[PDB]
Amino acid sequence: ATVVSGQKQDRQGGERRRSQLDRDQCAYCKEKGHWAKDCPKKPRGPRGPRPQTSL
Amino acid sequence: ATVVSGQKQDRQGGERRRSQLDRDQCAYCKEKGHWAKDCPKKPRGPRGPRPQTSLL
RNA sequence: GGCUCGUUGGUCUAGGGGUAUGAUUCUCGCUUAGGGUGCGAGAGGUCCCGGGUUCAAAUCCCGGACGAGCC
Ligand SMILES: [Zn+2]
Ligand SMILES: [Zn+2]
Repeated sequence: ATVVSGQKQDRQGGERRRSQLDRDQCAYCKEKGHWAKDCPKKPRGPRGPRPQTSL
Repeated sequence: ATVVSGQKQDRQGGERRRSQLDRDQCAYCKEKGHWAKDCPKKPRGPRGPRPQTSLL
């Protein structure tokens, strides 16, 4: 015995997989210097306002 | 119905920066009898001292 | 090595039917000889992936290593 007990979720229902990335790389195309929010692969339109974020 | 996922604790980190300190030795200069907050080398403690030097 | 499916993004956290919270960090200021350290701001999610079930079940039930197919 070690006078201590408890548990952990063992990530059985809490783990995933994602390709090689960093906080200076894009999750959509894997390039460096930007993020998916600015990815050059995207059509960058059309867009506009919505009540859910403007009212 | 019941569920369980372990029997003992786990860790995902630790520390060593505390360097086995004693609350009688300054972390700023290593001298004994005071703390950094009262170091005689600080510009605003324990009594606002100032260093000196020469060139002649 | 190429082609096809790319937007998984703090990290951690128990989760027995419904948006998060807490632990900690990172960035800036104060020192820059501080690890007895702190405080405010900036950075945190419709919280494993797919199929089945009544309005709804992260452990509702089932499969499941670090992906798969073709050249
Ligand atoms: Zn991109
Ligand atoms: Zn000192």
